[PDB]
Amino acid sequence: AKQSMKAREVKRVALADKYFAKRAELKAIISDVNAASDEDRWNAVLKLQTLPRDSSPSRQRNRCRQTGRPHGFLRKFGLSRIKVREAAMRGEIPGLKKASW
Amino acid sequence: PRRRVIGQRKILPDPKFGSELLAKFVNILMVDGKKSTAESIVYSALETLAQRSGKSELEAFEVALENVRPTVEVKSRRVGGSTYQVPVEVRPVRRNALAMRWIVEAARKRGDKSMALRLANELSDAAENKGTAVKKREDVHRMAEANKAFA
Amino acid sequence: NQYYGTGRRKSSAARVFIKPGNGKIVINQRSLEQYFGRETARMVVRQPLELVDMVEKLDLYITVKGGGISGQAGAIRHGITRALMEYDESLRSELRKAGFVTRDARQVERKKVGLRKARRRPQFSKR
Amino acid sequence: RIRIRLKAFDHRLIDQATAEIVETAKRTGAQVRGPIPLPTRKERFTVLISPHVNKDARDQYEIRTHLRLVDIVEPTEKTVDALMRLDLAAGVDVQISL
Amino acid sequence: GQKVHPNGIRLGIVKPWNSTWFANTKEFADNLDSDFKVRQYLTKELAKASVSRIVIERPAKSIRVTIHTARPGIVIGKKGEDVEKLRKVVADIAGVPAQINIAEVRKPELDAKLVADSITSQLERRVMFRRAMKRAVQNAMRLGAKGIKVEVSGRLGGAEIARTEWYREGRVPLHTLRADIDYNTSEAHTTYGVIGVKVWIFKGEI
Amino acid sequence: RSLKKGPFIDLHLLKKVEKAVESGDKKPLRTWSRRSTIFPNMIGLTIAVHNGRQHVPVFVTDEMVGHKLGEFAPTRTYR
Amino acid sequence: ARIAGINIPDHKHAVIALTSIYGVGKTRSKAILAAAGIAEDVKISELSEGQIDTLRDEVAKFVVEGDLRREISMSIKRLMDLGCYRGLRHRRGLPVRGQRTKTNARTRKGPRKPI
RNA sequence: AAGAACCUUACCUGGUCUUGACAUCCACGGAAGUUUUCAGAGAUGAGAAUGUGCCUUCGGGAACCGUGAGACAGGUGCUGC
RNA sequence: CCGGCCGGGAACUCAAAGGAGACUGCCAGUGAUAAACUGGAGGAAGGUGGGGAUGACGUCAAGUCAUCAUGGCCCUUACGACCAGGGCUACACACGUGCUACAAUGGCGCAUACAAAGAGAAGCGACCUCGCGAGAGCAAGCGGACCUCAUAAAGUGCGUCGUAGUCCGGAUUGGAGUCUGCAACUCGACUCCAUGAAGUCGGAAUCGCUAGUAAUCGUGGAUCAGAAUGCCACGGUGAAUAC
Ligand SMILES: [Mg+2]
Ligand SMILES: [Mg+2]
Ligand SMILES: [Mg+2]
Ligand SMILES: [Mg+2]
Ligand SMILES: [Mg+2]
Ligand SMILES: [Mg+2]
Ligand SMILES: [Mg+2]
Ligand SMILES: [Mg+2]
Ligand SMILES: [Mg+2]
Ligand SMILES: [Mg+2]
Ligand SMILES: [Mg+2]
Ligand SMILES: [Mg+2]
Ligand SMILES: [Mg+2]
Ligand SMILES: [Mg+2]
Ligand SMILES: [Mg+2]
Ligand SMILES: [Mg+2]
Ligand SMILES: [Mg+2]
Ligand SMILES: [Mg+2]
Ligand SMILES: [Mg+2]
Ligand SMILES: [Mg+2]
Ligand SMILES: [Mg+2]
Ligand SMILES: [Mg+2]
Ligand SMILES: [Mg+2]
Ligand SMILES: [Mg+2]
Ligand SMILES: [Mg+2]
Ligand SMILES: [Mg+2]
Ligand SMILES: [Mg+2]
Ligand SMILES: [Mg+2]
Ligand SMILES: [Mg+2]
Ligand SMILES: [Mg+2]
Ligand SMILES: [Mg+2]
Ligand SMILES: [Mg+2]
Ligand SMILES: [Mg+2]
Ligand SMILES: [Mg+2]
Ligand SMILES: [Mg+2]
Ligand SMILES: [Mg+2]
Ligand SMILES: [Mg+2]
Ligand SMILES: [Mg+2]
Ligand SMILES: [Mg+2]
Ligand SMILES: [Mg+2]
Ligand SMILES: [Mg+2]
Ligand SMILES: [Mg+2]
Ligand SMILES: [Mg+2]
Ligand SMILES: [Mg+2]
Ligand SMILES: [Mg+2]
Ligand SMILES: [Mg+2]
Ligand SMILES: [Mg+2]
Ligand SMILES: [Mg+2]
Ligand SMILES: [Mg+2]
Ligand SMILES: [Mg+2]
Ligand SMILES: [Mg+2]
Ligand SMILES: [Mg+2]
Ligand SMILES: [Mg+2]
Ligand SMILES: [Mg+2]
Ligand SMILES: [Mg+2]
Ligand SMILES: [Mg+2]
Ligand SMILES: [Mg+2]
Ligand SMILES: [Mg+2]
Ligand SMILES: [Mg+2]
Ligand SMILES: [Mg+2]
Ligand SMILES: [Mg+2]
Ligand SMILES: [Mg+2]
Ligand SMILES: [Mg+2]
Ligand SMILES: [Mg+2]
Ligand SMILES: [Mg+2]
Ligand SMILES: [Mg+2]
Ligand SMILES: [Mg+2]
Ligand SMILES: [Mg+2]
Ligand SMILES: [Mg+2]
Ligand SMILES: [Mg+2]
Ligand SMILES: [Mg+2]
Ligand SMILES: [Mg+2]
Ligand SMILES: [Mg+2]
Ligand SMILES: [Mg+2]
Ligand SMILES: [Mg+2]
Ligand SMILES: [Mg+2]
Ligand SMILES: [Mg+2]
Repeated sequence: AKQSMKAREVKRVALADKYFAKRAELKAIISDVNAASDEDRWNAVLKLQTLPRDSSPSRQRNRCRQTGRPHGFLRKFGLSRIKVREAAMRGEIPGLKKASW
Repeated sequence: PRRRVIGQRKILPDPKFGSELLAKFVNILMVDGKKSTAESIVYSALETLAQRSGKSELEAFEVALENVRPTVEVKSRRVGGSTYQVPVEVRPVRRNALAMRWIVEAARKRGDKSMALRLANELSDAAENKGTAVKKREDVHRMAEANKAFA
Repeated sequence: NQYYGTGRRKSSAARVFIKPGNGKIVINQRSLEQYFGRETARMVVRQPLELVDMVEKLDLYITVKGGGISGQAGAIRHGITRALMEYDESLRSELRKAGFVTRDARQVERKKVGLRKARRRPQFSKR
Repeated sequence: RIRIRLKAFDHRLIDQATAEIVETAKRTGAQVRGPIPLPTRKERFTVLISPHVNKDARDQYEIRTHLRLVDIVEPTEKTVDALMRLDLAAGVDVQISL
Repeated sequence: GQKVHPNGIRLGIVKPWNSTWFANTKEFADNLDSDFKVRQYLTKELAKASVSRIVIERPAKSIRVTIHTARPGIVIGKKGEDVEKLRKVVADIAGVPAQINIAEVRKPELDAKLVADSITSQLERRVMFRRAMKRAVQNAMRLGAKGIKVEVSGRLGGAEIARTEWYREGRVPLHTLRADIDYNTSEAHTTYGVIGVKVWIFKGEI
Repeated sequence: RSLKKGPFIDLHLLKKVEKAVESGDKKPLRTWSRRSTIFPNMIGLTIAVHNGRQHVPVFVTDEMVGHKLGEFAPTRTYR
Repeated sequence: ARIAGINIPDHKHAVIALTSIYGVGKTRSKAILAAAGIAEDVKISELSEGQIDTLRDEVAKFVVEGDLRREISMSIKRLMDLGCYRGLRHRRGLPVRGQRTKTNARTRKGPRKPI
């Protein structure tokens, strides 16, 4: 699903784990209802944009691992709805038989 | 069904008037599966009917249902090619069920105030045969009597 | 001493205990009159106690959970018929011929894939 | 006491795993209630079967996660050491809890 | 196209899951991706070694891979040197330890992967698709099969229009879940295009 | 509308406005931040917001304050 | 039954009577009758004149009728003078709150037209 | 499409880059990194500090980084006839 | 102290595993001395019990080269690649599929009873305490038969409106906000306040549905930072009709 699109997703994952899985203090702790409400809260949202545009975990699309398909994803398997089926009825996802109730 | 002759489901009697005739009347009156609302209306109607008519409930409902009951109804059958109006003797199970539907169908219209009031008035007018339900049987007869030529 | 019958009409599962004594019917620490109000039929639980008379013979302590109104009321009807086993086959000859002891399995059909709800297909566009 | 809880995907791999862990405890140092079953988790998934269009056509899957308990009611010295370093049974997760 | 995967429908009943491990919802996804990384790698590396399937287990952070194969001597090599070379590189991408085991298969013509990989390999060497297909169908019935359906879809013979052609010899009851049917597919990348090769091998009734 | 914790402007647009206001009136500021709100100090400036394919000059008045910059730069053209 | 600009209802409960005022809804009306000290169940015919004058000063607190109509007309006319996206939306006769304008929009756009 | 504010995004506008964002090599220089400043819409370009490790053929290493060179990498471009 | 709270119990519901069971197996016609058909007992269930999965050879050179793989073909200072905006949400109009309606078997208030299924670690987030309310602070427990989202709603029971474009509808807009998020103007969701449109049952046509089904009420999940009237599941009440 375009090698560039898969390759730009590794920036988004690596660069997010660096900054905002650590520097959420800038948004969470500082922008809060307490004594820092004056210029300290203004300097937080000011300094939050100094960071790169990527890093925010909202900007990760979350696509299939094997192919890179953006749609049809499943968080349990980490796959597309096509590749989970290809892998399930084959013997790769443990315990995953056809349901019928 | 093409060749699948199977019988019908059994029904239940209504607690306060343990029977069958008016138990089905509740089902025809019902909308959206709300039997609690519908059954409260039929009791309310028959209690207001029994006060005015000066009879019981089963016999008050009977002397009312029989006055809107069809004897013969009109189907149309193409045996050979053409399309004409063939009257036929209605079956005893459908006979009273077809009457119940005409009482309720007339009660949808004729917007007095309450559903309990409207049924009570329709069944009261059915007793002295001058409602809309008796008119709907009267026309059904006229088709059968006029088109009696066809067997 | 103290006889028992289960009953479990439609998801709901009754638990009917029955003893020889008063005519009262206790249910989940509530009276039968106040627990089952105006809904459709209170006396579906008392239907099985007609061919075999109650009046002031058998007292009923019942417990039930699951389902709604008629699911529980019908589960009690089966629970009582199952519970009436103190005179084994003398009662069940007359009781079965009016239905009653038949479980009545019919549960809600699952939602089929593609269909909007069990049987309801969406619509049809033919151009 | 030690509440031992274990779960698996296969319903008939966990049975011998629960039988062996009870027997390597009951026989070696006494005491066991039994295999308490617990409710089975059924994580269903309803993926589209086709690669393009055909919303009506799907395949529905599930993964039965079968739980089991053991429950011993005395911290025995022979039993507590036999639980550790002596489990094995591949494809069967186990979590001892004091 | 409208037929269910014959392996997939029998996974609970007759056939076994190849990846046999439990995992909690957090790890499951990454544990399944690492499972694919070794399987993709180990299939491409051991090409001439003739591998049918790869069973993978994970008891308490220890990846026991199994390699079911027709030619076990080529997988091990001399003095189990290639097992140690596999054990190292597989253990890096997967997750810490490794325990590679090898299961021989004395009847290689009854395994669906090996028959399909044989036909595929033959198609790439300009062999006539019928002389590859029917020879595989005839060869495995003599040994001890009861079914052997074999489809070959694609261009085949350098044709303009594509055609699917199948030959079977015996009972191949696909709708029977009690029946053991080895099914597998493989892709023959010829000069004219891809040629798919499905194979069903009904061995036993239960 | 959103945001109680400080009306929002981009760092680059704030520092460009503060530098422009202290110096004096000059020319349209090429700015792409449509998202950014308008401050009282911006009144008088003719900043040019990016509509999509070009920059639209917007003379900021007393009223244009609580609103955002992209409101005065229609993107899609019709008839 | 003559409070504010208009309010002339009869045979109607007090809470629903005051909904007839522009600028007074259902919840606002209950705040009037709570502060005034009047039961919601009563109607204006049943009320006395001594109680109606207390309602007049109560609704005088809130902006109602032409005070409100002008406040709304000012705010809409303000937007159109700015020439903002909402203003362009208003004068063009098209829906404002980021709505779908392709299939529906009939309330703001009006009834159907020829092509 | 099992979910378009940005991302997704394949489209447009303008800015931009050509062994390239993603890969193994032939080899030149450096641990990797981390903190932090300036011009810019941002991509980017310019810095300033600190740190300077697992083996010694010690003209080298096994990774990582940034140069020049080509084998090339890349294409959600067309063809489901 | 009066709540499965308590020791305790291991009956029962439930939970799983391992199993019995239903086969025209049994009787009675009918059939042709057959298959079988009808009807009957026993039975929880009766003639494939209900439901699901399972889709023959092949058809439409059906769909997909944009999931992936893939032969050729074209592009390689651009048809490749990084970035800010914008756009995919445009709107004289036409259709498809829904939802909410047009009310009185109904609308709004107060008294309060009955589910099933699923979900959860940068998670789900109690009791609290602030708020008219979205929510906001402090934090309890739970990788769960325990802890939490979570009071199910139709349903009763009282009240009040009495057939009005209405106390029906709740569109559309103005203002004031809340959360998520680098960011909510293009272009989010929800909340409050005011606002109060079309609509009085729908032309020719026409669709689904044979019982826990249609109808109708809520409920959950997947994708998902946020963003369902869709999709996928779950249970409430529960009909009519089949000559
Ligand atoms: Mg690719
Ligand atoms: Mg996202
Ligand atoms: Mg049929
Ligand atoms: Mg079900
Ligand atoms: Mg659909
Ligand atoms: Mg269609
Ligand atoms: Mg049409
Ligand atoms: Mg047509
Ligand atoms: Mg096919
Ligand atoms: Mg299918
Ligand atoms: Mg133009
Ligand atoms: Mg008003
Ligand atoms: Mg309001
Ligand atoms: Mg919108
Ligand atoms: Mg962009
Ligand atoms: Mg360009
Ligand atoms: Mg083709
Ligand atoms: Mg085709
Ligand atoms: Mg096409
Ligand atoms: Mg062609
Ligand atoms: Mg005990
Ligand atoms: Mg016990
Ligand atoms: Mg005991
Ligand atoms: Mg027991
Ligand atoms: Mg027992
Ligand atoms: Mg079992
Ligand atoms: Mg037979
Ligand atoms: Mg016999
Ligand atoms: Mg016989
Ligand atoms: Mg005989
Ligand atoms: Mg005989
Ligand atoms: Mg005989
Ligand atoms: Mg005969
Ligand atoms: Mg005879
Ligand atoms: Mg005879
Ligand atoms: Mg005879
Ligand atoms: Mg007989
Ligand atoms: Mg039959
Ligand atoms: Mg059948
Ligand atoms: Mg069946
Ligand atoms: Mg079946
Ligand atoms: Mg069966
Ligand atoms: Mg075609
Ligand atoms: Mg492709
Ligand atoms: Mg295309
Ligand atoms: Mg080529
Ligand atoms: Mg070539
Ligand atoms: Mg292109
Ligand atoms: Mg679209
Ligand atoms: Mg729009
Ligand atoms: Mg939208
Ligand atoms: Mg509807
Ligand atoms: Mg409503
Ligand atoms: Mg209501
Ligand atoms: Mg209303
Ligand atoms: Mg209201
Ligand atoms: Mg709580
Ligand atoms: Mg709460
Ligand atoms: Mg306080
Ligand atoms: Mg409060
Ligand atoms: Mg909160
Ligand atoms: Mg709260
Ligand atoms: Mg759970
Ligand atoms: Mg709770
Ligand atoms: Mg919820
Ligand atoms: Mg719960
Ligand atoms: Mg009037
Ligand atoms: Mg009007
Ligand atoms: Mg009004
Ligand atoms: Mg009108
Ligand atoms: Mg009108
Ligand atoms: Mg209608
Ligand atoms: Mg007509
Ligand atoms: Mg509703
Ligand atoms: Mg819902
Ligand atoms: Mg969720
Ligand atoms: Mg819905």
